[PDB]
Amino acid sequence: SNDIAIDLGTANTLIYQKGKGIVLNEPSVVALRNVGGRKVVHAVGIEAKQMLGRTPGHMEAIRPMRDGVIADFEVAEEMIKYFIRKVHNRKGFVNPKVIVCVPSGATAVERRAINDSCLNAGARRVGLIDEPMAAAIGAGLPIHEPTGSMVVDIGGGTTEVAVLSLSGIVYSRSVRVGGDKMDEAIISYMRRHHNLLIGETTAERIKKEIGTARAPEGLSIDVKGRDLMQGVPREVRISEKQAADALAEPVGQIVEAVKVALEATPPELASDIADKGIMLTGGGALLRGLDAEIRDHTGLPVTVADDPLSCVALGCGKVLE
Repeated sequence: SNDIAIDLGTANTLIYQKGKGIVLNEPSVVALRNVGGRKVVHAVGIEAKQMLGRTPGHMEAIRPMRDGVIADFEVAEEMIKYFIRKVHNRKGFVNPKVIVCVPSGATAVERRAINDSCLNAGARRVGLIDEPMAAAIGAGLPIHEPTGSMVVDIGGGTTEVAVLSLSGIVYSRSVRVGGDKMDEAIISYMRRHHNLLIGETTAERIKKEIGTARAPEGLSIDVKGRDLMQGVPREVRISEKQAADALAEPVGQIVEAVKVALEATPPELASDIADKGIMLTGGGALLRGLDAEIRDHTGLPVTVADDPLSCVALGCGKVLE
């Protein structure tokens, strides 16, 4: 089958193929090379991501998604077309049905854009599923039962908090905080506290190697950047402790969103959640200590889903199947 489900992410795009499972997982990045005043797609995916902050004059690496939704519809369509062609079975001659996730707080305008974009990229039919519903399905929560389940999907562009019951949404919210904001927080910390300018690739490395939702000093790494006062290369050693300082603001927004969700939840469902806890999915769920930070501020158990990067795609795939 060429029918597919797409986790169209701010940072990463995953495709689940009907009958096969997850068949693609690539950064949501497009490189355009400017030849003859006109722009030509140079690369898509991991190769393009490797170019960020390192492009020469006639090249640019672009992320066409922002805050969980399509920003640059022309480039996003090229991206989607590329990914779909990549996984396409050449024995199939029928345009695919496509399920695509969308942030629960996405505007009417933003939802229309995802639909139009997938159609423009070849889909014969597009169905939208709410991200936190997909995430909860993918994480294996009992969303069809008469019981309250809470999921928190921390993506690249948004954090989706939802309470699900009986195959529906009891409460949902998209918060504009996620992997990108955390990277931006790290960039800002380095500039303000260490007079050092770093690029996104370095911030990503910091986040991944020593990033944490709470102080441990802990381990340290050495990072390079531009000394802001002298304009020359400079190296600084940064600890998990310092990474926690840097991430404090976005981590706090996530924790607050969870508490706001709990407050909004009816008593019987809220009690179900108190019993089984909160489920974390998405790239952000891998942030060391985030589960414990949420646990300590809410007093509720917190679990990280199996394969948290893949939960939304698995859930979309389940609905496709």
